[PDB]
Formats: sequence, structure tokens, C-alpha cells
Amino acid sequence: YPGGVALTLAQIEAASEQVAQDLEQALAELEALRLLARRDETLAPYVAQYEAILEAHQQAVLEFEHWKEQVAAHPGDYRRANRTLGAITARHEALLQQYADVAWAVAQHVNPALLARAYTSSGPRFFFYVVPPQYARQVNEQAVPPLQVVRYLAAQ
Amino acid sequence: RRPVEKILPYVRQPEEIIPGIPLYYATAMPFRGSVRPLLVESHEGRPTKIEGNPDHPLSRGATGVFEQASLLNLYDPDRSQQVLRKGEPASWGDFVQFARSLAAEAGTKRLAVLCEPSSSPTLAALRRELERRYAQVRWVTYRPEGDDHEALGLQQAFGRPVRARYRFSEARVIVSLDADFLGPTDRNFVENTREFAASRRMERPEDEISRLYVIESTYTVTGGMADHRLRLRAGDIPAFAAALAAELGVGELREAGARFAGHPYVVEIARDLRAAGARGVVLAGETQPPAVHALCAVINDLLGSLGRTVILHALDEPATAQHAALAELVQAMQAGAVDALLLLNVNPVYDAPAALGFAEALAQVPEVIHLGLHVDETARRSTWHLPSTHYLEAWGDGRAYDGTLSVIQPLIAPLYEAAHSPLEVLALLATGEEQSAYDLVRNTWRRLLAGRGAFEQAWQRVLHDGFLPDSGYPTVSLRPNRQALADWPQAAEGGLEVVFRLDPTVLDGSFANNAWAQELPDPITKIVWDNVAILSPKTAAALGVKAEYHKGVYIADVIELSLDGRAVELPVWVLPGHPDDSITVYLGYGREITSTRPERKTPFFDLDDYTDIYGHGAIATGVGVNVAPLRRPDNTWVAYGAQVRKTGRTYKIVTTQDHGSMVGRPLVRLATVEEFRKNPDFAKEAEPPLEGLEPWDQYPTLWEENHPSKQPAFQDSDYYRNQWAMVIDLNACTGCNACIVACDSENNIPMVGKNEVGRGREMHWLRIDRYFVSDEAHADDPQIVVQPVPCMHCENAPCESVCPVAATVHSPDGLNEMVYNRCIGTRYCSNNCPYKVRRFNWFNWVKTLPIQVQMAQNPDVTVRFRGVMEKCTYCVQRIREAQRQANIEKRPLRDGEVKTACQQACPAEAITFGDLNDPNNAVVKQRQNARRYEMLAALNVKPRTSYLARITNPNPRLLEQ
Amino acid sequence: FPQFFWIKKLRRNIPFMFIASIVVNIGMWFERFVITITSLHRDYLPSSWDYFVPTWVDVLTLIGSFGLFFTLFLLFLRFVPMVAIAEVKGVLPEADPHF
Ligand code: SF4
Ligand code: SF4
Ligand code: SF4
Ligand code: F3S
Repeated sequence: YPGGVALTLAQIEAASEQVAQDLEQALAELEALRLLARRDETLAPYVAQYEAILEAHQQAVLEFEHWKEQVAAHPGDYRRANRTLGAITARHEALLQQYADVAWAVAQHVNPALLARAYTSSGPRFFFYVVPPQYARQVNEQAVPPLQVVRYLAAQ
Repeated sequence: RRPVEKILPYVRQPEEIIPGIPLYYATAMPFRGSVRPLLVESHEGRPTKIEGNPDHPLSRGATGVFEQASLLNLYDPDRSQQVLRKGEPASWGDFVQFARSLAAEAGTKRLAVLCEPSSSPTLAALRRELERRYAQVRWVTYRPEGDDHEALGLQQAFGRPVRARYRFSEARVIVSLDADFLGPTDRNFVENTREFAASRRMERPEDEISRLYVIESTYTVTGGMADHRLRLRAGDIPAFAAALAAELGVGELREAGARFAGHPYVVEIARDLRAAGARGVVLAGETQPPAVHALCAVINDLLGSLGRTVILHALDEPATAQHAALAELVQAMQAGAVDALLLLNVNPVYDAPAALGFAEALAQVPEVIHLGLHVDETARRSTWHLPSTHYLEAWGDGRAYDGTLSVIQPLIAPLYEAAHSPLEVLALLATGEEQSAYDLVRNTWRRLLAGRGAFEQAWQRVLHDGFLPDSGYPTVSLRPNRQALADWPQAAEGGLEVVFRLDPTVLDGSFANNAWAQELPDPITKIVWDNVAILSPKTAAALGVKAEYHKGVYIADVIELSLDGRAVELPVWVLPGHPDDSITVYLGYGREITSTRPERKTPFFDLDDYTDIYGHGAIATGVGVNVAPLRRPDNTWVAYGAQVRKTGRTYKIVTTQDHGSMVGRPLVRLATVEEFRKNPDFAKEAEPPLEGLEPWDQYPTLWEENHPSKQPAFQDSDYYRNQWAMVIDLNACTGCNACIVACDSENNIPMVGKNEVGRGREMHWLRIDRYFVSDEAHADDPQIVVQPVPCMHCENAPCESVCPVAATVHSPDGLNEMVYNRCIGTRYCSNNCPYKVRRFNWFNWVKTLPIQVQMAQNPDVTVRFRGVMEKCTYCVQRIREAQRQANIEKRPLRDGEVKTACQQACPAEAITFGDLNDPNNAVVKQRQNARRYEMLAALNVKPRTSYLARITNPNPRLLEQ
Repeated sequence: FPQFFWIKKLRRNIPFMFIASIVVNIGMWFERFVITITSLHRDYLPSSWDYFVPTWVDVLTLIGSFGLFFTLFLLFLRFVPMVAIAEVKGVLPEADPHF
């Protein structure tokens, strides 16, 4: 338990700022999606399919303050920062991942192809004798956008 | 103190496979004269579980009950270790020199076979390569339970042989006419199941649905998930269908069906079918004379449906008349004409009624040669008994039912020295050394490949893909103009019906030493480990027998049915569904087995008899009585003349359910399309939310601010991304009962014995409980319901709270995972749960497990020791290898990257399982559906597997009532 | 038996005590065999309907519980004194200072 809680309090802040910058991006995309696919799809559940995440993402912001303030209030318990940080990044990467799964379907209808830039798209585990996932994570990371997914569809 | 259990890796590394990770080989699975597709896991070249072939559109990735037990037939003990001659296990190397010298310089040699029905070109072509030399090869395909009887009825109807396919998605209304189209006993169980289920699958406040009209003679699983079922003795269903068509318009046909002019369920459906031309279907079961299947051709052609009863021309195979050959075989046995007798995969001493003798001929003839998997009653009586491979070591070829042309991948070397698969043995008869089936089989394809790419791009492609794509026979048109209309007066009566019928869990007894199947509840009645006779209470109360229980164990009377002086008795059980004067005695279960392993006694201080299910012998001994030899082989499913004698030896008969008929409780809540059209919010209306409070799921507890989902330590992992849940489209769920067996193999278990399950314990995690619902017992109309019930891995989860030894926890993603380590066995994990699904490893069944089955328990999950609970876990094992594979490389989990066993096996696509909070997946569509049936939600439990209700679809009036 | 107990001023008679005190207790072993189990089968499903057949080893443990009870109750009882002789002669007899 190296040096207390105050060390981790810098990186937990560095996560919440990524969320705050994504309030802009998600709500910005929520404008753009209404602009891009006005009538090119069902859009009646499928637009709200993107909004339903948004009320959760904003709800976690007020929480991420409450999560964090319960840590910075008393820096004498190491077994809350690793957990609050493990919760944030999961509650963060989830919402990043949930935005994507709803956003890849956008291309799936506008384009007849959900693109080959969709995911790592590696394969099953027995397809490691040919393709270790190491290759794949350097494909996915260096090709796939987290939330530049629909702005990418402004190029289409 | 612990042992030093070593590790013995490869020496000559096969390049493709790797140690820790399986890889999916794509085999087939023969039975009943056809070959279902299949897909194995093959952990390091050892098969552990079978799965479906998602590419093959006939199955689209599904596996009924009858396959997953065959996986254990592979790994049985007491199979065929030594080659037995005369009954002595003597030796093999002399047999090859023997049989080779018999074969090359033989000449005429007048041999006979009595094969399993071929359904394969290598077999049927090697037959010609065989028959080229030896003059007369009588070549009887001894169909299990006689001629299939769907086909012989149609060789005259269309003038040439043919098989049907029966889509059922392009077709709504289905008069079954005893047809167990949804029956694991019957063939094409998937395509009958799926596109029937899709008709039953709504996903809407109202849609056009099948509305079958089943008229069974014996209550069967197809009659359950059904509408307007009727009970009417077989041997008279022809008379039923007789007055049927006269109310449709094909012909007069009045005399056979004399007494059904104006019956409600006849005149009802007739107007409908003529009102549904491109949608109506007329099937026909197996308990009939073939004129019924002429009527299945006459009306179904006349009805206008041909693309809905997709019809396909076989390879000129009409000659399967059981009388014409099998008697004609032994008519040559008694004359000393036929010398050799080459059985392949069959027990005709067990089967093959005494009315047309077999054993009387078998002892007459030497040079008998039984290729065989077990050693039952035929090895013991023969002079040569080869051992046999299972299909997993055959290089066999095989046709799917009526369609494609698949091929087996053999996975494992022959587990036993000198197994000598039937095909190369049948070629060993062809006057050469044992043909390498790998090279033999290939030599046929070049004559019949039908693919412009050569083998090492096509062979590699078909052996990969599991199915030769373009095959599937050409489709015949209407041949019949009312030819087959002249075998009616076989509607004979005047006696108790003694009809036979094959349970979904066994098929002519050929898979009896099979615990996953043998300890498998039948869907009708959760019966295990004994053949039975099921009948009405009105005959029982007019005969004098009962299914009395004063200990919740169903003590049972007997029958001692007597046909032509060939009587045996058996337990009588009772069901409120069957009609007067009829009993459905199931086969198998009377198959004597001869053991090589010891009985494994241990001191009386130690328990072995209750645990060592493989101890007292092999399995198939004394589990019931043998019943096949009694019948008459003319229309060899039915029978008359059973001079019943209610005698003693009234012994137990054991079940899991032990009861039935909920007292008007909220556990199925059937509903009509009329009512469903009125109140889509009816899955909740039985126990709705409260006066002004929230909808039931996501209902707050006392706590909401300190709830762990609001605390980090449950929320902080690589898992919360994807909450897991598992709905059940109960509208297509009928007692296939394969929802179980894949759980048993994927997430390993032991079996349980009669002596043990009698006290009521069974280590089947997924109960498949059935229920009856009558109109307050109005006319004793059962109107069954089936519904699986895994551990709905709750949120509030009483069980989690209560393990003091923290062996339970709401793991992330709704998973409520058990650990088979931390528990201690105080069992109060189970007592809380409304659904008594926390099973418990009472005895140490695995310790007594032999050196044979141990191949089968898959090398990925924690087999469990005495004093430990266990439950569903949503087949967590394949969540882990997937989510782990997504932790390596950043990704989500696809809509179908993971498929559970209850999912991937249930051929009706009932279970879907896709992760909650992933809105594009099927679960969110199937949960957002109107009938999110939440079973016993009222206890404020908030569980996943928020499954669906059934919507039985009755008929508008049409003189129905 | 309790509402048949109070008759002759609580039934001071000693031999009735033994034949009653047993029978009062036998219902207790049923009270906990009833309350626990009679609602532990037939609980929220028909699927979980099963009678409880007790084995011949269930009963020898019950009996053995009487065995070890008497075995060890008698053991120390013969060593320690039965009656609370310290307070007996200190409470009701003339230990009171009013004499
Ligand atoms: S859900 Fe289970 S019982 Fe229903 S059809 Fe599928 S495997 Fe059979
Ligand atoms: S239903 Fe039973 S097994 Fe399932 S989560 Fe609830 S308490 Fe545990
Ligand atoms: S998830 Fe596995 S263990 Fe659970 S019921 Fe389904 S198949 Fe059986
Ligand atoms: S209550 Fe708990 S300790 Fe085990 S036996 Fe049951 S999970």
C-alpha cells in the first residue's frame, strides 16, 4: 500500500475530465445523428436507442463527483481509490462501448457494410495459431475510433 | 502430502491444434436411417461436447437430445474391448487371416447382412462393389421399429420413392394426425422444430400463428405445445382421417370413418384448411397403415400446398418392406442356403418379433458375424462378434434427412485396440486387406463429388464446412391422381391397444447404456430408468390399478400383458391424456448387458452401491423389461390381444416432478390470441405492481443509496460493461429436453441411480418441469405446459445473502456465480430459493467414476466434490473464455460470440442469452417484447432470465366447442 | 395435554409427569420437523413437490443424541453435585437475620 490515497487522486481526476469532454462529444453526436440520419432508417427506437445511454452517462457525472469526493474527503484508505477508479474506467469504457455498438449500426444501414474498421474482428480462440490477438489489439487500437465513430460518417 | 501428478506433453507436435484451447471439428451423427449434422469442441483432439453446425441450413446450429448422449455412448465402459468369438474373447489376428481366407476364395458364398439403414453412398456403393462378387446379398435394412412407414405409403402415392421436408414457416395450420413432427424420436427434428417455432414466435401484439390441430392416439410431446388436442385410439386414426376427407371433398370415403360425420374437431378444421390453401398442412404419424400416408399425399396435394410440404426424390430406395426381406431371410436360414450373417449396428435378438423368427434361425447357421457396439444378446449368441467403432472413428459418409450429403470428421483414434469400423469391415469382406477408410471413402467422391474443384480444395472444404452444399434431391411435383385408395378395411378393433412408441431419450434401445440419456426425464412424464405403460384413469378405474404414492415415490401396480403366449409385465403409470383401451409401452430399457469390469465391492462401512452406478454391472441391465419381441410385424407399431393380468411385484417407479397440476398458480399463465390482442400487459396482470409504485423489475429496496450496484466494489471490473440475461421464448418450448443435456456435458455433472433418485435427488440443474391446467377439471382436458427453469440469477438473491462461507456473490453482470470450492454443505443456500435449483453433490459420484467416462467431462470447468452446491451459472464457462478473449484484445462481446448450452442446443430458438445493456442483441428485443414473463417476480427478487409466456392460439367458433 | 394438564391443581402427581413430559416433548421434535420441513416442500412450485423419507440412519442419530446427552450428562453429574447446595441453605432456610 505504497504512499496513501493522495497519489491516485490525480489519475481519477484525469478520468472524470475525459467524461466531461465526452458530455460535449456524446451530446454533439446526438445532434449530428439527428442531422445525418434524418429519415434514412427506422430511427424511432434506434435514435432513442442512442439517447437511453445518454441519461445514464450524465447521471454518472454527478456520481463521479460523489465517488471522488468520498475519496478526497478522507485520504487514509487505499481500498477505495483503486475501486472507484476501477468503477469509473468500467462505467466509462462501457458507455464508450455502448455508444459504439449503437453507432456501428448507423453505418450498417447507411452503408450496406458495417465496415471492416468496425472492431478488432480477430476471431475465435483456435484462430490464434494463425492470428494471435496481439496483432488484433494493434489493429483495433490504431484503427477504431472510440467516439469519432459518427463524425467518421460525416466523410460518407 | 499431495501427489506429484505429472504432465506428459506431445512428442511429435501436430501443428494446427494446441494444448489449452479446443478447436471445432465438424462431424455428422447417424441414426434411424439418416444423419444429423453436428459440430464438436474436441479439446486437444479429445471430444468433450457436441454442438450444431450453424452453416448447414437444415439445422442452423442445433442439437437435439439424441446426439449429446451419443457423445457418451462413445466414452461408455463395457463397449467392445476384445473381439468375441463364440462368446469367448479370444483374439483378433486369427480372425483377419480367417475371414480373409473365407472371403477371397469364396465364390457364391450366399451371405446376408441385416444392416443399419444405410443413408450413405460409400455404404451403398460398397454394397455394389460387394454384390459384384457374391451372387445374392439379400440386404435387409432392418429399420428400427420396422419400416419407417412415412415412405412406403408414398412409393405408390407418387409412383416412386420420395421423402418430405415439411417447412412449416410458409405454412400455418397443421393437422398432425399422430405426427410427432416435434418429437426427438422422429427425424428432421430441427426443421420440423424451428420453422414451426417461428410460426409460433410472435414478437408483436398479434401475428398469424400456426394453430395446429393434433388428433394423437397417444399423448405425445407434440400434442403438448399445441392447440385443440384429441385422444383417439390408433388403428382407428384411419377411420378418423376417413370421415375427415369426406368433409373436405376429395372423395366419398364415408364407410371407413362411419361415425365421424359431424364431429366438432373434424368439421371445424375442414373449412379452415380449404380456407388456407397455400398455408395448410396435413401430416401423418407412424402408428398407421400406409393408406393414411396416401391420404397425406392426396389431400396435401389437393389442398394446394406443395412448397409448404417440400418434397424430395430419394435415390431409388423404396424396397424397405420389413416382411418382404426379414422373413425371406430366415426362410433361407432354415434351408441352409445362406451361410454368413453380417450384422452391423443392431440387436435383432432383442428386437425382431417371435411371430417371424430370428433366434430359431440364428442358432441354425454358423459363420455368424456380428459387428456391434455393445455385446447384448447377439454377441453372446454368435460365433464371431467384431467390436465396432462409433461413428467418431469411421471416416463415414452420410446423408442428412432427405437433403444434403455430409461427411464425418473422425476426431479420436480408436480408443480400443482393433475396433475395425463397419465400413472397412464390409470392405474387408471384399477380398482384400482392411481398407483404409480414409482412402476408401475418398475413392467414391471422385465418381460423385459434383464440384469442379479437386479434392484438396474441395475435400478440405467439405470436411471443413460439414456439408456438401449443392446436394439435396430434386423436388418432385404432383404425381398422385387418387391411386392409393385401396387399403382401408384394416381398421380392426375389439381389443386393448398395445401401441409401441420410442421415447425421446432412447431409440430402439440402441443408446441405453447412456446415463445422460438414461437418467433423462421424458417430457410427458418425468420418468427415468424404467419402461412404462401410460393410460387413462377411466381404464385404470375400470381395470383396477393406480400410481399410488404414500412416500412421494409413486409405487406402481403392473399389467402382465399377454400376446400370443409371449407375456411380460411392467409398471403401470397413469396420465389423464390417453384414450380408452390403449397403452404406449416405450422400448429400450430391457437390454441385457454383459460387463468386463468388476462390480467394485468396498466394505459395508463404505457406500458404493448407491454411488457406483456403473458398479453392479453395466447400465442397461434390469432397468426395465424388453418389449420389442411381443408385437406382430404387420403395421409394427400397434397391436391387439393383451389379456391383461393385474399381478404382484408392485415395485417403485421414480420421477423428478413427482406431482403436477399447479393449483391455479402464476407459473405458466397461458393466454389466447384473443386475450393477448386485448391486454399485452398480462404477464404482469397476474401479480401486478402495487397501488402507485414502480414497475416490478428495477423496484427499489429499502436501500438504494448504499446498494452495492451504487458502490464500486461490485461495479469495478472488466465485466459490468455487459450484464447477462437469458430469456426463453416459451411459446416454442415443448419437452425436447435437450435444454438439459448440453448443460450436463458443457458444465459437467455426474448421473444418478434409481436407488438414489427415488429419494428425490437428481443432479440435473435445469428442471424442465411440466404442468397440467384444466378448466377446474371440467372434462379432464390436460392442456399441458412445459417450461425450463434454470437458476434465474437474481439481483436481490436470497441465496447470496445466506451462505455464511462466502461461496456465493452477485458476481458482475447478473451472474450470481457459485464456487464449488468455498461451500461447505449446510444446504441453506438451497432452502431459501423459491426455485429449488441449488442442487447439491450429495454423494461423491465422481470418485467412483470409471477410467472411461473421465474422457468426457470437459477440461475447462470445476468438477465438484461431496458436500457442495451447484446450479446453472448461465454456462459461465463460455462467458469466461470469451470475455477473457476480449480482455486480451480490446473489444465488446458480439451478439453471438457466446452461446450457452441451453441456447445452442435448443433447436427451437427459444433461449437467446445476448448481453443485457447491449440494445442491438436479440435479448433486448425479446425482453422489450410485451410478455416479459417474470416468474414469481412478486417476491421482489429482480431476476434476469426474464423469459416469455406461452400464447396458445385457439380457434374461432366454427363449431369448435 | 397442557389444557388437559391443569386439572388437580396443576397435577402435582409425580408419575403423570413422566408420561406427560415425554409426550409434551415428542411434539417438539415434530414442531421442528413440521415447521421447518412441511413448508420447505410445497413452496412456490409444484416442481419442488417431494415427500421426505427419513432413512434408518436419521433415526440412529436422533437416538444417539439421547445417547451422548445421557452419557455425558450423567458423567459430570456423578462428579459435580446435583443440587445448587450453596444457595439452597442460603435462601429459604434460617439464613435470614430475623431470628
Ligand atoms: S427449451 Fe428445452 S425443453 Fe424446450 S424445446 Fe428447447 S431444449 Fe426442449
Ligand atoms: S433463483 Fe435461486 S439460484 Fe437463482 S439467484 Fe435466486 S436464489 Fe440464487
Ligand atoms: S446455462 Fe448451462 S448449466 Fe445453466 S441451465 Fe443453461 S445449459 Fe444448464
Ligand atoms: S448456504 Fe452457502 S456455504 Fe455453501 S452450502 Fe450453500 S452456498
